[PDB]
Amino acid sequence: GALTESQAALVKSSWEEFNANIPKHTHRFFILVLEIAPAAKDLFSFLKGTSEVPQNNPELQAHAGKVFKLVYEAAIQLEVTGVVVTDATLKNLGSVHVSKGVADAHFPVVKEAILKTIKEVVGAKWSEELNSAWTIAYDELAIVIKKEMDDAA
Ligand code: HEM
Ligand SMILES: [F-]
Repeated sequence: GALTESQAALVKSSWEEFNANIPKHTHRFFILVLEIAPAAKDLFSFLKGTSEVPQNNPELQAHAGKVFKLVYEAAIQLEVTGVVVTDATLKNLGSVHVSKGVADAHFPVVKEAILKTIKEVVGAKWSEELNSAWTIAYDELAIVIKKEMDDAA
């Protein structure tokens, strides 16, 4: 699809709609994770020892917001520039995933949980042209993190 001026306009618009409700969209995002894969729960310090996903845990919210911001920035950078740029942050990201016991096969888990989360966030505006656009941007960003984990291990 590329990333036409018209596709980019569509991701920006849909991310703005996401940030508009962090405690919701972030606790949703963790449940769609634990639905696609239950075991994933022992990984998270703030989920260990718990039974249910905490709803007002700042550690949890801060964590999940950073996740989506990073996917959106990726999409604009693709329409302007044509690419996703790897910086210090993405590199330290890769380290911390490895410490915590995260692998590649975990990533379609978190993608589906993010497409499903954005299809839920935009509702009737949803178009092929938009699904195509977030898919392009996540795939493009995951390519870059997975790269950095492999490197931290
Ligand atoms: C493009 C996709 C992804 C992005 C942008 C991303 C981003 C991040 C960030 C920014 C942090 C640190 C947050 C903090 O310091 O507060 C983090 C931590 C973590 N991530 Fe990810 N992530 C991605 C995919 C995944 C996947 C597939 C998994 C596996 C289930 C995962 C598991 C974790 C865990 C266990 C931690 C440590 C949390 C701790 O115990 O406190 N991430 N991730
Ligand atoms: F994460």
